[PDB]
Amino acid sequence: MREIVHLQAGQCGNQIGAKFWEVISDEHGIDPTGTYHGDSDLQLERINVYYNEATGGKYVPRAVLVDLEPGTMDSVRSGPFGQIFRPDNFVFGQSGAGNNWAKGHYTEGAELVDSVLDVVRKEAESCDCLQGFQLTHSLGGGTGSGMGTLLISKIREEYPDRIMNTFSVVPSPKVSDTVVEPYNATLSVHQLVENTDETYCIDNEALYDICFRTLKLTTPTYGDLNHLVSATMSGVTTCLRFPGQLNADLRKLAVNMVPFPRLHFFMPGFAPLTSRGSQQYRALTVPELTQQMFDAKNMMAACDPRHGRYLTVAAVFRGRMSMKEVDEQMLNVQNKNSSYFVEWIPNNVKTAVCDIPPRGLKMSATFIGNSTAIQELFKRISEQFTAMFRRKAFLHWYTGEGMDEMEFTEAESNMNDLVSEYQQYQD
Amino acid sequence: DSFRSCVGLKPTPHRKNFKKFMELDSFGNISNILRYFGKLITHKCADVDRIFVIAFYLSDDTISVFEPIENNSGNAGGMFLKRSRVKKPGQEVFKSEFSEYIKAEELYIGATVNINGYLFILLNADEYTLNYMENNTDKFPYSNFELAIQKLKQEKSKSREITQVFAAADYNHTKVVPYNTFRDILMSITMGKLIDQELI
Amino acid sequence: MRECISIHVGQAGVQIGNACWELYCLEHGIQPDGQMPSDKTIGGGDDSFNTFFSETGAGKHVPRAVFVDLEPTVVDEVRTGTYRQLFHPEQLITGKEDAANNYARGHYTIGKEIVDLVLDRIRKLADLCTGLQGFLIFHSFGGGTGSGFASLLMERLSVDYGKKSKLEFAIYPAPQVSTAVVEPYNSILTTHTTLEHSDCAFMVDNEAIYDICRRNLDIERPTYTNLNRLIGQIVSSITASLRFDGALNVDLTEFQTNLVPYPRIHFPLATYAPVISAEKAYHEQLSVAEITNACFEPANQMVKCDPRHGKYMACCMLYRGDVVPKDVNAAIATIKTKRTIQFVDWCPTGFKVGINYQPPTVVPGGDLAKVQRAVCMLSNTTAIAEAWARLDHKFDLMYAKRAFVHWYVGEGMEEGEFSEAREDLAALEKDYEEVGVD
Amino acid sequence: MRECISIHVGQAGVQIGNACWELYCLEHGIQPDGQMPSDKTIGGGDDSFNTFFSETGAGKHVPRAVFVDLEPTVVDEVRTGTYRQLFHPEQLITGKEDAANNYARGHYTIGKEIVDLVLDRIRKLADLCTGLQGFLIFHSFGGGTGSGFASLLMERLSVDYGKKSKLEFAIYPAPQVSTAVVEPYNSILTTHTTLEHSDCAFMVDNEAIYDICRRNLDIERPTYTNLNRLIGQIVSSITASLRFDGALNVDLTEFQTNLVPYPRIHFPLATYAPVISAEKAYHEQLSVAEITNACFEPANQMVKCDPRHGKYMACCMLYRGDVVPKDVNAAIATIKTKRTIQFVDWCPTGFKVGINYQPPTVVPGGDLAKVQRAVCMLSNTTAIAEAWARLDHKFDLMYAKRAFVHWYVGEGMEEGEFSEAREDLAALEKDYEEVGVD
Amino acid sequence: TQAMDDFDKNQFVFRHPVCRSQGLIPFYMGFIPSMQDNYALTFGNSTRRAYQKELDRRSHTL
Ligand SMILES: Nc1nc2c(ncn2[C@@H]2O[C@H](COP(=O)(O)OP(=O)(O)OP(=O)(O)O)[C@@H](O)[C@H]2O)c(=O)[nH]1
Ligand SMILES: Nc1nc2c(ncn2[C@@H]2O[C@H](COP(=O)(O)OP(=O)(O)OP(=O)(O)O)[C@@H](O)[C@H]2O)c(=O)[nH]1
Ligand SMILES: Nc1nc2c(ncn2[C@@H]2O[C@H](COP(=O)(O)OP(=O)(O)OP(=O)(O)O)[C@@H](O)[C@H]2O)c(=O)[nH]1
Repeated sequence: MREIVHLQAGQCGNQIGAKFWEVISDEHGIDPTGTYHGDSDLQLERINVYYNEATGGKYVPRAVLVDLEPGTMDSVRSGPFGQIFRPDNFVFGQSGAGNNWAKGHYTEGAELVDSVLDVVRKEAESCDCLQGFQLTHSLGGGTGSGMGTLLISKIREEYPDRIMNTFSVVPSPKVSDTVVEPYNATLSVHQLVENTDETYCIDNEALYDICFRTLKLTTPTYGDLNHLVSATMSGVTTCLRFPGQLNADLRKLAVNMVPFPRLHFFMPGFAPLTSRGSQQYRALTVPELTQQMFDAKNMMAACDPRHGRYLTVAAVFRGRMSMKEVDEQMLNVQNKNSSYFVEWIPNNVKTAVCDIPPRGLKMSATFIGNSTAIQELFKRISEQFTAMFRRKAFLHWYTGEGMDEMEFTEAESNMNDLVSEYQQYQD
Repeated sequence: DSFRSCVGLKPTPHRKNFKKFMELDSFGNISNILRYFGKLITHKCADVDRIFVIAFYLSDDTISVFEPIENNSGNAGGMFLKRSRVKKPGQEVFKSEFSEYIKAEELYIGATVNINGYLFILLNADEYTLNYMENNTDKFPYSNFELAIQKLKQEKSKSREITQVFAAADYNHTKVVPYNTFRDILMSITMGKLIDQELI
Repeated sequence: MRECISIHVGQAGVQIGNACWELYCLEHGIQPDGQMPSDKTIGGGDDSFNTFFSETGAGKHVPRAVFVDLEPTVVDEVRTGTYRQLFHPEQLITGKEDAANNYARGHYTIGKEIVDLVLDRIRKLADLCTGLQGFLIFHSFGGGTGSGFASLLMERLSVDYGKKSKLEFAIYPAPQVSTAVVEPYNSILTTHTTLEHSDCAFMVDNEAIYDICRRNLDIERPTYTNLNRLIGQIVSSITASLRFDGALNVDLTEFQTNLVPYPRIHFPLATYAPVISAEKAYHEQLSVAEITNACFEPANQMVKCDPRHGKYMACCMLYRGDVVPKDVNAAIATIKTKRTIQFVDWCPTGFKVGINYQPPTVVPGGDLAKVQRAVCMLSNTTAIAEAWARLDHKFDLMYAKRAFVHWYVGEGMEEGEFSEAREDLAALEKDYEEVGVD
Repeated sequence: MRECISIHVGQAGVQIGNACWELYCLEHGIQPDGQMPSDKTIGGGDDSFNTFFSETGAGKHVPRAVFVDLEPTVVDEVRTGTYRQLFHPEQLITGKEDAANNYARGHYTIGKEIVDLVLDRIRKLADLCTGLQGFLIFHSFGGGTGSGFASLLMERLSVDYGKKSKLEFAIYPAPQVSTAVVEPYNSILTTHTTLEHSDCAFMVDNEAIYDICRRNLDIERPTYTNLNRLIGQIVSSITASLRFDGALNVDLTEFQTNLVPYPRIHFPLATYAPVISAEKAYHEQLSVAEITNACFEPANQMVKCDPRHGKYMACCMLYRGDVVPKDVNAAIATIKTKRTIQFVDWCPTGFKVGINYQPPTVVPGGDLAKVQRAVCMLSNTTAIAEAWARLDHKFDLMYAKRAFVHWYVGEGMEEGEFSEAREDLAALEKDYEEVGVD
Repeated sequence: TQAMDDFDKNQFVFRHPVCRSQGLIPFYMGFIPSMQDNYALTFGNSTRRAYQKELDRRSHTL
């Protein structure tokens, strides 16, 4: 059968997977001890897609945690669901990264890539046939980018017939904390475009705004932000685990989603985000679902596609809907703004309906988009790189690590080619 | 060590506390290992001649069992256990919790015990341990003679019954009495509830 | 794992170390004897102390610091104090003769037969350690024994061990107060030797520390106990990342990589915002916004520099206590919208944030506030050049009339080394303006 | 079974003697009278003492040793001491006249009429013994009486009984301290006579014993009470393998077979690592790693030899106490990976390990520390020839002018016996250099 | 607080009613009595052997 094995990379992913996994266990109803409480046959039917089973009815997750800093996973292991995570797959190193890309890409990786590859192939032989792999990490994360770029490269020749799902969060455009941050991203994206097949793009500023917009709770926890993104990533996974007529394979999706090979960057989308009184002040209807679904305020990924246009759009609906309301809404949205699409492709929408709602709400949906709104993103990272490569600030470290300015030249040059490509296909 | 691996992802080397080893340590001429003396129990007794030198190491709880060789017999023995901290004879084999080991709350005078197999019987001791017994009665309320005074002062009806029978044993009012009668004449008045320890 | 070794050289740098460990033993509940209560936290030396103390199977916390001195009086006096039983005896490295404020006397005459001894100490500390990220060197530029003694030992620990961090902390000489006029002599001697091996040199000045005391702490008459406690709080804040955790955790490797722009210059400036009195903290309130403004108020810095006379390169705020990402990120965003704070155009971002949930505790018999949200502000700016600019014109006048050189040529030097340091300083100043010029 | 006899030659070797059983009776808990309390360990003499004492049906522990002496004073005062009732009266073999520091006076004049008497003891103790693994010879090279008398008895015990081990222990001459200038005369006399018969000769020097006292034991002014207790522990450690057991037990036979590479040279070096004061051990920790570095620390050895000036053939560590092979085998693996340690390339392995569960104990009114993990370091290295190299140039000059020969040739010697020794010694260095050549 | 107590400490009082076991640590300098005259015990014990007898015979210690 067709299964998935998860990769948890970077110290951001360290919060991601834990929050990502606990929702699934709560979604499937497994207790913190690991002994499932069988209530829904279908969730018992479609748990083999992600979890393997151990003796005593304890579903072992098929995920791998990787890091270098022991303290982060000690909190994770001492978390409510660390017991559901294996001492086996806890692989790490005896080094501090310094939040350095080069160290994690050439120095520290060398003695750890062997161990992690030996690990993953063990669970790879444990399962039958994978759709592919998904990775939780950050493009701007010192360990996540350093580990990820090495690993995805190695996995490419290992299994060139699978799905290289990449889930990476973009740093805040205004503010990056890390000052070598534009270097690390530019380094990573050079290899990422070569190796990946899909990329989710996530930003915290919109998440901060969404807190102000619909959450309305002033001071939230970063974990609740992970709850949001875990909800987004779970929705696309609900397709595979659930029956009901929607085609679930990401390849069923990606071929409809990817017109040309170098298009990997895609944006999430989610359904009702509800506030203080709106829970009892909402008429939960597919129209208002569709209304709130297509809101630039409901947008959370990078920035407003109002600056650009739409190439490919795909929304997955979860709950008890019918073929007609989705049909007429797609007609409704088509007529409302016809010119805002690209004349290259008409009828560029892909719809899938999941009849199995989440536990807590009935009407729900997820959206994945590929618009002409990423220009500002890599255009933004262009200016800092040019200004900071102008006078080679903060460079004695990486040269000490063994790297040279030349590798920077093609990394930006490749990005410059993407600037033209994203520009040329639309403008 | 099974629980050391049951600590976190990284191991840790637990050990024994030096504290308890410090005070409880045979230092200088002062010794700490108690030595009791008893017999074996079987269907029939053959070599109960060997008075077993059970050596509970107060610092390690490691009862060594030693044997004094008897004239012209088939004993040819001595040490039976190499100062090994021994498992409780009340445990399982599939184990799920911290299993227990023989503490110091059972080696009362005239005891019945088992060291993992053969049932062994205690009869007497040495003075030095009993001197230690009488010092700290916190873990040894049996050594508390005043406690035994309460159990036997409970019975008041046997007063004359006491007076005549232990008068009956005496015939010349010599103001002594042998132990053998004295221990026997007490076992009845307690109806076989007295333990040898308080009688000593 | 996560540990380091603290070094305190100079009898002025020893009383500061004692207070830090007296402060350090507080948050861990260390009794002066060396053991915890009946509570079970002892082991093979593995708990919150493992990064700081060595409470091994013997049960006694052994501080992982070495106290080195050349005059027996004060080091004996602390050996007669209250926590002396905690201290490892010959880690309190004493000396029978002083350097007489002479750099070279503390570098050549006596250091040769003392360095080998402390070399044995560090290696038998090195072997027992596991990760040993770096070292915590407490000293002083104008050290009667601090200056010269530290110089050679920092050289030797550099040549054998050039793969790990070395953290430097010295009281900066008072720009207008000079307890000795030879203080410039050894101070520039320290700088020119330390430029090519030191990793991170952090400075501090007492006058503005005094100025803080009677401004907001309202201390017209301070004592070193106040000074030592407050600086001891400073290192406690920066080391809290090792002891506790937070939303994100940072390490000295990040501080090195992200603070220093280019080689040579590695001299940032620390600052702690919630320096207020208890009664002031009593009927007033603390939040991120005002402490963010206060930490960037120029009079709250302990170095006599006007940030408007220079330009900012790097910054680091270490928020310790109950804070949320929301207010902080918006607050610093407003700081970026500020026009007065003139960062260099080279860095769009120059700040490093450290979030720790644990609130800083008070000390018995203390004088600080009751802080729930704290922050230590480490920053580097071009507004520091006037310091050495002050130093050089002080030096050139005295060097031209070569005062008290008979003391130095008397016991075995020449003018060449004193010559070299000047253009080295001239190199430093020109680099400061060259990077200062955009 | 397992037993040996001990011989203490010379009034130098006597105070080290009684210190042994003063130690020995302790861990056995023996009362000075000669009997236990009402408890039972007595019998046909078969328990822990059977290897050391002879506690027969009389119930008195009779030590298996002989005290031979030539001056009544010291041997009578111990015969009036505390344990004199324990000691057999006539095994305190006394004498009425001295050898006057002369080897041959004790070797010819008086030894003949005394060796027969001690031999009567020797055979009579031999008959009662059953296993009788070997002998314990406490003597001294610079023996005023130890020199001559030990040699003749060694010669006689060698010829009749050459099928068993003989363990020799003599204080090695001080490299620079000379209590008598006639010591070089009899010292080389002892060496050349002993090379062709002695099984294992073990030396030590008091100056380094003195040096340890004020380094870590904190003894600035010791006495033999401390000195004898230190070395008394040394023989206790090596004999613990016979007394108790452990993970594995080793015997003197293995010591002979595995330590000495080739005939002639049978002169290894002993060392004890956890030599430390009580408070140091109190607030510090002992583990295999640091004691393993300390035991190979060059200043830990009691012989004035630098290991970097020579090369190692054999080593022996005797872990007395609580140890496990894991950290042991790992630590010793790290030791062999070290580059400064220079073993000879012929032996990939040159170490012998002894594991004993029993922790070493303290003596009441003592000086040692409370030790759980201990180790004795019996090792042999080529760096010992310097001492004989020191002795020969000392000896050749004084022989070139023939000092005090009229004392020796006066009472019945000539030069040929002296003459044979110098080339036998010259053979020793040339043998040492040939074995120093690969 | 303390300085104001001085008012009550002096004013109406001024007016009148019109009336270790374990010694110390080694390499300690500074001469306490005795020491080097007695010897043969470790610096820790030498301090604490003294500590008990420094209260006995060299009692001129207060
Ligand atoms: N887990 C976690 N990560 C965060 C949080 N806030 C921001 N991040 C960022 O997520 C990024 C990715 O984490 P990692 O790839 O594991 O980081 P790293 O490789 O260890 O090195 P750094 O990026 O310097 O932390 C980090 O760089 C952080 O800056 C948070 O609240 N939790
Ligand atoms: N770090 C520190 N410095 C102090 C303290 N008190 C005074 N100072 C100043 O710091 C300088 C220390 O340098 P030195 O006086 O040479 O110290 P030293 O080299 O150890 O030798 P001494 O001169 O004997 O003290 C002094 O000149 C004082 O002006 C203090 O408590 N801590
Ligand atoms: N073994 C031992 N040697 C000691 C002691 N005290 C001093 N020494 C040294 O050991 C040597 C003793 O040797 P000798 O003097 O020849 O002893 P002896 O042959 O038994 O007879 P005497 O000369 O009377 O002592 C001296 O040179 C001292 O340096 C001690 O207690 N034991």
